Amino acid sequence: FCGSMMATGKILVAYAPPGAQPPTSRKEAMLGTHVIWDLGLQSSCTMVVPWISNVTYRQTTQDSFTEGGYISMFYQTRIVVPLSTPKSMSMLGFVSACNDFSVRLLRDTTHISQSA
Amino acid sequence: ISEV
Amino acid sequence: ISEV
Amino acid sequence: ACGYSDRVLQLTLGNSTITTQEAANSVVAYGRWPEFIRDDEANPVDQPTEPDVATCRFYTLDTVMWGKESKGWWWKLPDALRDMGLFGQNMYYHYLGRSGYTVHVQCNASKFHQGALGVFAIPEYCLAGDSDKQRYTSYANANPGERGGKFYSQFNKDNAVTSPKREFCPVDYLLGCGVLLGNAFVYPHQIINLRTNNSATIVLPYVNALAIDSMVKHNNWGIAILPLSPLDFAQDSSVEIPITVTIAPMCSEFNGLRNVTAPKFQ
Amino acid sequence: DKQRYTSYANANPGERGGKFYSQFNKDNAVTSPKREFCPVDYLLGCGVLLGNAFVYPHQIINLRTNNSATIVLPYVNALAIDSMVKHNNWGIAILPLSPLDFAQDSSVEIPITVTIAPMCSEFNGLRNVTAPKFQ
Amino acid sequence: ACGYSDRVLQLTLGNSTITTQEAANSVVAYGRWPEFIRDDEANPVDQPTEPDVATCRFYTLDTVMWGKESKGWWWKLPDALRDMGLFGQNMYYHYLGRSGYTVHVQCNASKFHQGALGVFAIPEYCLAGDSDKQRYTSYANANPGERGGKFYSQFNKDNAVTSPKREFCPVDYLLGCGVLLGNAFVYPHQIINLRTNNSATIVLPYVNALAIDSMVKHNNWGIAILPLSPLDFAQDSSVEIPITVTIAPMCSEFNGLRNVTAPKFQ
Amino acid sequence: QDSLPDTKASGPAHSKEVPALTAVETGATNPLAPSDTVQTRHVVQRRSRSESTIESFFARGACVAIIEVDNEQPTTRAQKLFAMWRITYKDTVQLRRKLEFFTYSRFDMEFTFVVTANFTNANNGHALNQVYQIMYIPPGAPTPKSWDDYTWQTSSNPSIFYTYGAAPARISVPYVGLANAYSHFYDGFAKVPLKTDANDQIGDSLYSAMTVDDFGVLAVRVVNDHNPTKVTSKVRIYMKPKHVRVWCPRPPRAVPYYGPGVDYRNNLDPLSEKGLTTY
Amino acid sequence: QDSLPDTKASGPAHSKEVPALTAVETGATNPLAPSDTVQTRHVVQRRSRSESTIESFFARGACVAIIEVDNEQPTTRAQKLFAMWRITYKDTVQLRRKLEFFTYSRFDMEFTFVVTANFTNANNGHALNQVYQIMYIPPGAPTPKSWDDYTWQTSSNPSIFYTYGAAPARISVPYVGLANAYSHFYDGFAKVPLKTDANDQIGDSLYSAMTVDDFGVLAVRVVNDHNPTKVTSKVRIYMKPKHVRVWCPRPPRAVPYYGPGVDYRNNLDPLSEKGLTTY
Amino acid sequence: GAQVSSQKVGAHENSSTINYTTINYYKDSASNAASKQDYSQDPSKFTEPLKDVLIKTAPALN
Amino acid sequence: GAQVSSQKVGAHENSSTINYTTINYYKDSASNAASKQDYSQDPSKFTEPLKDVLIKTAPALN
Ligand SMILES: CCCCCCCCCCCCC/C=C/[C@@H](O)[C@H](N)CO
Ligand SMILES: CCCCCCCCCCCCC/C=C/[C@@H](O)[C@H](N)CO
Ligand SMILES: *C(=O)CCCCCCCCCCCCC
Ligand SMILES: *C(=O)CCCCCCCCCCCCC
Repeated sequence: FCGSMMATGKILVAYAPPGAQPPTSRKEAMLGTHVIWDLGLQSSCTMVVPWISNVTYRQTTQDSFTEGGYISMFYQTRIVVPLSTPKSMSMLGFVSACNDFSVRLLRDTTHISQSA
Repeated sequence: ISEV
Repeated sequence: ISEV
Repeated sequence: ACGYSDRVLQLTLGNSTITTQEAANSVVAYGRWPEFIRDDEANPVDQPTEPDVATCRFYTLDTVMWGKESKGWWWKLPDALRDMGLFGQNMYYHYLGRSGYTVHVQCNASKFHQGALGVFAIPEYCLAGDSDKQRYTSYANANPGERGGKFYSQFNKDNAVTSPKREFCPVDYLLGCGVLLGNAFVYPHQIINLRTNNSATIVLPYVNALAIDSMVKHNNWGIAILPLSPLDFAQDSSVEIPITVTIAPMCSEFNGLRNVTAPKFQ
Repeated sequence: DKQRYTSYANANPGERGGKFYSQFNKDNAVTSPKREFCPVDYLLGCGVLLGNAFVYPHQIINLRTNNSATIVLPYVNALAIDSMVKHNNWGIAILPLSPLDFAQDSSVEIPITVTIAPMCSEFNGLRNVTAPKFQ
Repeated sequence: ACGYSDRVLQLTLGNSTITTQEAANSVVAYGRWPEFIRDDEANPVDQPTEPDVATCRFYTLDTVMWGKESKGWWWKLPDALRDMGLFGQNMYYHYLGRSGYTVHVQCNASKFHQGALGVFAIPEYCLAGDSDKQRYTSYANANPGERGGKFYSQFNKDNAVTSPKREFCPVDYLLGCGVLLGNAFVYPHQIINLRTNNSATIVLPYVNALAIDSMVKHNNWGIAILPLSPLDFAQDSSVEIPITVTIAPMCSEFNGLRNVTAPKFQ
Repeated sequence: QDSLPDTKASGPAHSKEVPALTAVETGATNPLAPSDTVQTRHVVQRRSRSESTIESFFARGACVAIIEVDNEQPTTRAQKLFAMWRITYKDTVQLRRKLEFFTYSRFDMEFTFVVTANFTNANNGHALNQVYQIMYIPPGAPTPKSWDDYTWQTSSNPSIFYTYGAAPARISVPYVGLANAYSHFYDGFAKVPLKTDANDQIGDSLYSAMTVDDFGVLAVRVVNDHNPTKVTSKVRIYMKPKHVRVWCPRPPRAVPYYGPGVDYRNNLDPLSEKGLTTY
Repeated sequence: QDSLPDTKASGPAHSKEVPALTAVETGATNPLAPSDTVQTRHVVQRRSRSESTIESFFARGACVAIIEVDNEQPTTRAQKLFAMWRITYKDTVQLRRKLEFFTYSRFDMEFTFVVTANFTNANNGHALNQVYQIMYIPPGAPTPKSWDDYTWQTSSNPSIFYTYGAAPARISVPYVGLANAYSHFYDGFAKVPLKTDANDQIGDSLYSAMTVDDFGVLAVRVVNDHNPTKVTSKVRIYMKPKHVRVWCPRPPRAVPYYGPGVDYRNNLDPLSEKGLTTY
Repeated sequence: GAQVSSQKVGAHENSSTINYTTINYYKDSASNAASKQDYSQDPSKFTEPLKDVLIKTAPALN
Repeated sequence: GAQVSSQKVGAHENSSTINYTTINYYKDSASNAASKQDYSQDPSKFTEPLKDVLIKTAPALN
């Protein structure tokens, strides 16, 4: 959270394993895995997306057979600020693998090419 | 070696 | 030889 | 030294976690943590279902707004959760059900706002009706679900003796039931006083005169939230801030399976 | 003529189940195709001969001998757990190996009732409910 | 109990001390504290000079101002210190020099200001040029000294193909070098997020593919400070607050003494 | 020691043990031996089932693909200067049918490549010996758009460079399945239509198909630049399962295959005519 | 034993330990596991990171050069009777990008050479099998001025004589760097302009370049004298780093390469459009 | 690392256990040849998958 | 000079530690193949390069 120290708020961040309608409301999002973040001196909050899969390894391309689910975020109460404080602010997000993560079958990336 |  |  | 505080807590149940950085410790009602029925207190003889993580997890109800003229809100348990995921399904498929709860009430504001909410957990919270007829509130009106109900500042008697509303008329300083609100502190409670904390956490054991009962017919606990000191901010006359209630079933067990109950609410 | 084209709603009849036929009736309304299975009985609905279906776990209800069949099924799949909504693990096929007959009446009918119990059920990955479109 | 916090630190090197009361712990890059060349890693054979407290002390560079339209700043080491007291003299009198550094970036604001600076320490921070000609930034332009350089929001190609500027054109979301800024977090870094802290402290070992090298020809580390979230205050549209960078050489040793190098910068 | 059991000598019987009667309704096969219904002599049995183990039944290279690739001047029309084959055993029928005696399998795979070439035109000079590149492109990697674009740099995909006239190329691949066994049959879908879907296309998928790209493709090209005369080649691919385990036996395919699923269409009459009482 | 850690079973929590909250300002990543924020079961983990070790990530031959060389009658014009390639991994992009996940590296290098030839003219007779000489010329050694001058005597430079149609040639080279690791990035110059320099050219050098000749060149020629018909060949060079160590990870290249430095020019917009609230 | 096993001899020359030798040359087990020294099992899971398996001399239905 | 090591077996035949053998034929170690028996390490120097590393259950800022 990169708001001022005077800003407060509670946020729900959720993970829905695949197979149902992608969450459109907090009411649906809160039925899946979720963390309710209270903003305060510890500036940041981590939600862990547990490995929940049918196959033992998923594909790195998009495939419905090995689809992974949905992440959504909703306000749990709202951002509240006093007077003389910015009413808008940025939130930044970060991602990393846990210690149980692995990859296999080396292949070329689509992220670099070369023209003739 | 190992005979079996 | 050396098995490891 | 490393820094643990009774103001910062994490609660994890099933697949849901709550954090708060401005708690005021937490209450375990009557000093009793929830538990399953022991064999020597058991009464139905069929093997119970215990859905465990599928039902004992945090469900967040719809947010309500606290404004300067709000008189208070009330919910009953298990009613407020009757439509929540697999807790509601197990509740309606079984004649009997038992559950304790963790209640977490959320309300943040700022260092320049002020106000204090009293959060009370009341066993058998009987509420008073709106008319001359006694004990006449109907089942659908006594059970608002997650929507809950509200308090009023005065007794407004329903007069359409023709098509009576059959509703409760909870007057706030009488705690909706003929006693003085100031004595509600004998019930398990916390206060969210905005200068001090932004949440209240209360753990509720199952309390009843029976080891297990019908969840559809009977509510074990009522949650009453009343502004002990009204909301105020800067010099504005129409400040509003959200109040969100998140509740998790605990040690749920159900007996007497058959076809599903479908109550008539509308 | 279209391969692997039976739709999800038609492949999954629920408790109603489906039926076998004596012959391949190709859907011809190439405009509004039915997208249904056409299971031919002596081919076990899948291109093999019905007589070899005995390599699968089975019992016979032969009316002179017994009035029921009981079969216990372990979970079988190439995975320890999977999506139950997308994938069916087992099929139950009941075919008259020898047709019904009685006294000398030409329209005898008797009920067949199927009772099934889940065993060792466990579920993972809770979220909001799946609501498939069947109609 | 007596009160030590990872938010309050004192750093003392030579005759200089820094205090901060709102730190966010401190980073030791790649887990390696600086050290001198060991005999078994040594390569020039002459006895090194180790000026110790005369060069390993905190030097404060000129302050820069962070405003709402600032895109970022960068400095290279040892270049930013080339004119600093006896560190600069030893650097230019010797063919070879080696040094680690403590970098302390300072930015205070108030509880009503907001914004977040990313402070990244990058080994071999090669930056991209301003034209069609490749690898053409000149020595004087690649080495701004304590003044440092700036980032831009877009690639502005130098077109005066007649009198080319031969400057870098560092585009901010590409970290000035063709990679995405979001992945700069694989480099040793801290964030000064104004609601949380007012300084960043990073200790840098000497990193190079050699035990010692020419400090005049080669910069070992780059310091990049970019607004990850832009400065904002109350409702004013032209807030500005200072950013001051203080850096101290650590474990400095020099080899190959002769007459002084005098680079042509102008 | 792998021989089958010996026949025991047995004599006459007059008793209440009746092995010849049974009830197949139970779902069981009656485990009789000839000595249960006739008088037998002792026979020391030496036959074995060495050649019908799962490993010996599959231990043959079977042709699964014929890929055609040309080497000629790059014109502007559609040419076959490189070819791509989606890896499968379902383009041919013989190995498909043997694997489909089982529902699931787990094995390593040996691929051997036989390459043959010929001239097509009576004469426009000749051709110098050709080298072929067979590149494996796993699901997700970039596929070539021309025979010499950057994907052929193959920095991470594995490639074989085969020289014409050398012994057939050969490589092995591990068990690469996403599940704990390969599914020869999948009774399901990769997507489910939901009631809240915007249209019916969103949840529609092919019955019994799993992933879209399955194992990826082999991209084949001739590395040489073209000669004046055109040269056509064919790469024949032979698959042999090795270190084989299989589960859940099935009736074998009895009517012609009609696509990659179990669908049928014609020749649904596999059995011939024979009189009930004709030997 | 190389498997990843097991998941521990964990149950409910109501406490002052709050692993879900953190402060990324410190520069650290929060080391959470699923059992810190949800109830988990015990899982005996068998997956491993065997295929993403530094050695397995680089263990592929990647194409780094295509050298063209002709065999035809020596005319007076510019011909390609021999060709020279300055050794580098920066003429192609795929291996360059994988090495540049790191600032420094130390490895031995395997080079494999694939050689293909073709006729160019419809017919002026044919050609007998060609032998190719690939000579390494280290910085400082004399470079050939014609395809058969004295430098090809190769008394000290190493050469490969490759026969057309034989298996691809292959050699290994040790870590030959002048420093203790190869620098994939060098933030500096090879010269410094001094105030006393006579003019500005004297101290001018290219940004981020080190030595001028780097590793030298490969000089390739066909050893055969010419036939009446012309034969064109291409030598494709594949590099594989082996016995690899790497230091100081970097963001990977996200926009097209523009030369041997880090410069960029076009397609500076790698990310596509996607709505903030669209799955 | 040489494995030595016995061959099952079919035709015999007018000359005993004849052995053969194997060495694996590759690290990956997928590269290995097949040893074809394969054990077998009981068909019961298919021929008699009954909860109470009865003896063949006794009546199947009691 | 033969080195014998164990293979990590993936698919198993219906037939244990299977070994493979290696001999280096050249004096120069650059000629050697890769053994691919590679150890790993801790990511901490990148994920937690902090002077005071704190435990994940405690507050990051105290
Ligand atoms: C340089 C050439 C490399 C060739 C690499 C080939 C990799 C793929 C091997 C696949 C073997 C496929 C066997 C069939 C499996 C299927 O039955 C099932 N659809 C999997 O669930
Ligand atoms: C007969 C053929 C012999 C071929 C001999 C080749 C010798 C040169 C091998 C060089 C391997 C180069 C890898 C790249 C290193 C660069 O990153 C850096 N510029 C070095 O600081
Ligand atoms: C067990 O392997 C003991 C030693 C066997 C000696 C003979 C080895 C023959 C060569 C194997 C080379 C494998 C590839 C380098
Ligand atoms: C260790 O090496 C013990 C002996 C191994 C015997 C088998 C050797 C096979 C031939 C190696 C020749 C290397 C080149 C002359």
